[PDB]
Amino acid sequence: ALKRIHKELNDLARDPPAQCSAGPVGDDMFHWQATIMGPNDSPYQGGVFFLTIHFPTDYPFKPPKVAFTTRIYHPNINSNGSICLDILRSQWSPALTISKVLLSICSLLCDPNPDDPLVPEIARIYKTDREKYNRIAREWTQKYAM
Amino acid sequence: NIPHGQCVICLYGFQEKEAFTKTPCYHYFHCHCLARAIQHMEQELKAQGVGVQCPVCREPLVYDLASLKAAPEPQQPMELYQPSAESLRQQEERKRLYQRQQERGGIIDLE
Ligand SMILES: O=C([O-])C(=O)[O-]
Ligand SMILES: [Zn+2]
Ligand SMILES: [Zn+2]
Repeated sequence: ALKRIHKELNDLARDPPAQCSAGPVGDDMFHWQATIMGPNDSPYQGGVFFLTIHFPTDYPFKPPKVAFTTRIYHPNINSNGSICLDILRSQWSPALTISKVLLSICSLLCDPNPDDPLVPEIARIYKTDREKYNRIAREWTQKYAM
Repeated sequence: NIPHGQCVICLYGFQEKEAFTKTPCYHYFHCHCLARAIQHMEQELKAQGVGVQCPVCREPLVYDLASLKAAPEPQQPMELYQPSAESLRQQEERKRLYQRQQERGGIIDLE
């Protein structure tokens, strides 16, 4: 895992995905912090969101554990920062990279998957009243991430 | 002669006298790297119930695991991590943003 982790670290330093960064927490190469600037096509625009990344012993053959640290209002992310996203579980492959995971999360922020929610009330509002949904998502961004 | 591209499993290229293979879907891996990938896929399939597939394109894969395991593992120097001056400046700025979010009750603390 360590040589692979060093390779990714150097690639993410040379050429990270747009609006994102990632690197080790202190001396520990297996625990990273990442940032996502709120995508311009989302109600998170203008905010900076911190995430935590923990690599398992058998990386890259098992997926990284990725969670939000910054609070966020979204049907697929709960109050513990857990993320419901296919490539972080059933759809992981060793061909994938942290760079690709960050790109996927950015996409999810722009377009939620309301039919596979972690937060039923937020999913109900997203489906029945999008105006109310985007308003509340912006309000949380402004209070916590800006 | 020797492939010019990269092995997506380890992220290194191919060198003289290294052992590598090429799949029927036209993808190159070091022998050692593909062997490890296949081992994990076999484990996961059993725990659910073949479905072993190329890490790049998901095409069902034909293979002999023992032949792949016998090849020599590539000796590859670890790539040092030396943050540039600019990167160090960027990290300092992030520290300041994180501190403000904490003060707002905007950081989830699972404790
Ligand atoms: O969550 C809250 O309390 C808010 O955004 O006002
Ligand atoms: Zn390799
Ligand atoms: Zn393939």
